[PDB]
Amino acid sequence: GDSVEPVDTDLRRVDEVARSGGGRALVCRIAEHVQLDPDLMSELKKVGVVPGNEIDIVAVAGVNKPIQVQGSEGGTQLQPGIAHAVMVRVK
Amino acid sequence: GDSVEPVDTDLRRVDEVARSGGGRALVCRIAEHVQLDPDLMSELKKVGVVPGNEIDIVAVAGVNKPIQVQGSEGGTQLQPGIAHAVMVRV
Amino acid sequence: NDLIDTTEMYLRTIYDLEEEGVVPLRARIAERLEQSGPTVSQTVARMERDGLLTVAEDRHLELTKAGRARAISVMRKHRLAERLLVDVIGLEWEQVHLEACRWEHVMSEAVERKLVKLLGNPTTSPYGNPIPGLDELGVPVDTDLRRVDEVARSGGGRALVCRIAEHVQLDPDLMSELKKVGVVPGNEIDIVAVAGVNKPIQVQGSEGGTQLQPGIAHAVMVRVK
Amino acid sequence: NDLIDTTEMYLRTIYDLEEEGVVPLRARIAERLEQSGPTVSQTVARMERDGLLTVAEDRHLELTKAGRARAISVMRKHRLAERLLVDVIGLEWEQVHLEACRWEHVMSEAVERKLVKLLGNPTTSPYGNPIPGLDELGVPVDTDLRRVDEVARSGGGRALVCRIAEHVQLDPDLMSELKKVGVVPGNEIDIVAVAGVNKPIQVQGSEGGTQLQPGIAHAVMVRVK
Amino acid sequence: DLIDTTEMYLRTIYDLEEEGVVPLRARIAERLEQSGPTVSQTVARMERDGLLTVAEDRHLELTKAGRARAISVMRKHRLAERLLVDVIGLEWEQVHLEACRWEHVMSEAVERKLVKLLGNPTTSPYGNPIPGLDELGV
Amino acid sequence: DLIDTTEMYLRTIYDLEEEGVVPLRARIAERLEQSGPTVSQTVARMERDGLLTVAEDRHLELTKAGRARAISVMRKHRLAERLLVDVIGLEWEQVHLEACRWEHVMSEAVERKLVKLLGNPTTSPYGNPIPGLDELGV
DNA sequence: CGTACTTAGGTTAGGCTAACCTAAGTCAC
DNA sequence: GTGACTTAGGTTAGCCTAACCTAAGTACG
Ligand SMILES: [Co+2]
Ligand SMILES: [Co+2]
Ligand SMILES: [Co+2]
Ligand SMILES: [Co+2]
Ligand SMILES: [Co+2]
Ligand SMILES: [Co+2]
Ligand SMILES: [Co+2]
Ligand SMILES: [Co+2]
Repeated sequence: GDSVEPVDTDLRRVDEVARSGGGRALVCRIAEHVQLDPDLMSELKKVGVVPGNEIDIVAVAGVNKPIQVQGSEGGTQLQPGIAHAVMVRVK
Repeated sequence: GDSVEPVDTDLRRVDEVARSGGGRALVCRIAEHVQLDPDLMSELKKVGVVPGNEIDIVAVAGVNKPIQVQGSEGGTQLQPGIAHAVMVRV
Repeated sequence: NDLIDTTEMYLRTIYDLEEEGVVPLRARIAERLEQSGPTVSQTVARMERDGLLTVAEDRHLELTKAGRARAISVMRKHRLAERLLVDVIGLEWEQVHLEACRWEHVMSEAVERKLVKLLGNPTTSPYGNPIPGLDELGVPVDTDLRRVDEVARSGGGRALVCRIAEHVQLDPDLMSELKKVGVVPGNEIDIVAVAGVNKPIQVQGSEGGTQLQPGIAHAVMVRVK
Repeated sequence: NDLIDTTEMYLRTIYDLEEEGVVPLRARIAERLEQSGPTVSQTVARMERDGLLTVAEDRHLELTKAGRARAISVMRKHRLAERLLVDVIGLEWEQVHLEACRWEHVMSEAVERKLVKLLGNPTTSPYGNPIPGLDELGVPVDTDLRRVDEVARSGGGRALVCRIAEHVQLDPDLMSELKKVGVVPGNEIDIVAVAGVNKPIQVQGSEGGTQLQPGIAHAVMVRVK
Repeated sequence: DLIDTTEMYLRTIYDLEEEGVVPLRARIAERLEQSGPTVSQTVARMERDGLLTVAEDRHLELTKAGRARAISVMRKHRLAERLLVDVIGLEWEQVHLEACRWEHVMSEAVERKLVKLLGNPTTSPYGNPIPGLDELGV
Repeated sequence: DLIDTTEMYLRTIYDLEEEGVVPLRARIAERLEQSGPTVSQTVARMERDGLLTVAEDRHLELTKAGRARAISVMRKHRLAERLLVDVIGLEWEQVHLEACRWEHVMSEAVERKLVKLLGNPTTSPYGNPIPGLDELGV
């Protein structure tokens, strides 16, 4: 189940990367929960939060705080539920 | 099955007795078809065409002719379907 | 199980609930006649259309003049049948309700009148239930009566068995038990005290004792000594 | 047997019957969707209540403007799906209708527009059936077409296969047979002569011959040489 | 109206066999006042359930199971008639119409009690033998 | 709306497992926008049919049969998305909402044809792995 | 050429499960 | 005290069989 337990153990969630002190990472997976909001998906496409793109995850502190992300074509604020549902490889 | 095939083989239908040239007979059975008509059953009671009573069956000729019967308290005309559904001993 | 007549049983189930002092909701008809929620609502809609009842704003079922007249008619036939089965035919006490439950649907007013004369103008069923609508067939306070459960919660004590509701009569195994220990009309019982609702009430009859469920204890009426 | 959407299939069955030149009665819907008489009448009453059709005096089903619009919408999705399954995905010819029968209920107009451009503005299904309602999606007299049964009774002769009706496509084993012997759109067949009605028509294709039942022969349209 | 369609079709076929009439669907239509299509359909449903067969000459033959149920209904009918006449005292003419409904709701438990009460009767008040007393155990 | 209630409940539980969230009935209510009683009742039906079990800690555990069905719906979903993006050219944002309905009507026959057409894809256009490709035979 | 029966297309009554709802409780960290 | 879930009583959609009907045929002797 590469779906549930990734074979690539280096795969990490955007919210966990933020809380651990940010970092540059390659976007890999956008979970089905994120895809349900079409307006959000448009915003992710615009700023470049799409699989196969490098993004910058801004360091965050606390729980239920928006995670700030910087893509090739600008930045956006992800909700904690959304940020939890986006997986990346750091560097 | 006394219902379908009578144990007493001497049991005969009123219409068959009439066609064969009448006779004095003891009324035994009134089939369920006859009982459906309450006004008729009242007339059969009044003239005395009831189980246990003797009746006189008038001789008849042909089919689909009303059979005339005489009881203790007078007589009445049975329809062929009704006369067929009443069994007697001669 | 076959109701024989759906309309008559729906009417009689509403009557039973009113007699037991329970609010007649469609949910009650569903659990008692063992039919689906959707089945009951649809059947009640046909009876509302035909004009035998109406659904209130609080969902409780109300019989029309025609509905009440028909319900009483069916109940009269039921309890006259129960009298005939006990007094004349001699069918066992526990099986009589089940039989009467079918007979109530086929009996004519003509036979009802002949039964009133044969049975000597009976006023109660063999289970102490008043026979209604005898006025249209050409012919007590009941305030002092209290429910076994309400007596038990209020302190208990000794009381005379007067009525067993139609609801209780459906279980022949229970009615066999009630007969054995002697929780039958005209017998004294000792009702043990309980605290709060939904508690199994204990009773001690002439030939021993047993446990009544809350809905069973609520259905049995007594006069406290 | 799951219809996915009951309303849409009832609408599409009425459309199919209009295309085959058969009177759309509830009896036809019962036969084709394999549902009981009482089931079909109740479902038609819900669609009548929501103004998607009306029942005439002769009891034939008539689509409203909203009903016809919805029916055409479903059929357009159906035949665009069949095109995609044949032309792009490459699903076997005999299995394509059954797939499209489900897809017609879940396809958006958004996807229909994308499919029109991908498939190059298709006007007919893979079974030669005209794709309707393309005007709403931003995009031939065929009076000379005659039914294989009506050709056989009138003398027979050679003809080009043009349309296979939706009714015929439901049987994959039959569609497997028609494919092999070569009774497919754009192929010549020889329709053998028969007398009267309700008689199995014989046809000789490019790779052999077979027998068509009266309702199958009535559903296959051809142009005679 | 009929209370039980199946039992009334079975008892109607039994009646015709007692009257020495050929039991046809046309006979059932007349006596129960139902249309020909109704009777053909109900007979087909009763044929499906194994209660009768349609012979080559179209006469209705009760099966082992069909006759067992027919006897059961008739026995209940004629015991009900005796109770209605001998005990309850309903008028001689009205009795059959009453027993015609009672025959569908009477348990075998009541029948055995009625046999005791009425002193082992062999006939109805109209002289018709009571069948299937063997099957009660009396 | 949901097209298939059972399949959407199964896929919703699979989604929560992929997100590393605890699969509770409260989570299904939020995401499918259904009342708590509705979700409890539907989950009870799916428990009765042997598709899931409610654990001691009230978390929903898919059975062998439930997981097989969940995998099947997700595989159809993600192959539909690839077809919608790579071939049909539906807008990147609208694709999931389309595939959410397509996942319920796609045969395994089409799935195998889509696998050949799309060149043996291992992921959806959103990077999510395609499960149960073993089960197709590819 | 009337009797028996079939064909064809309905009807109402009386059942069912699946899948949604609100309002007003309980139960537990 | 908010979150999770149960209790209680409904709803519409979409299925079913049994048991009735009429109108207009066919098969027969
Ligand atoms: Co009673
Ligand atoms: Co009853
Ligand atoms: Co098609
Ligand atoms: Co379809
Ligand atoms: Co009688
Ligand atoms: Co009867
Ligand atoms: Co998706
Ligand atoms: Co979905």
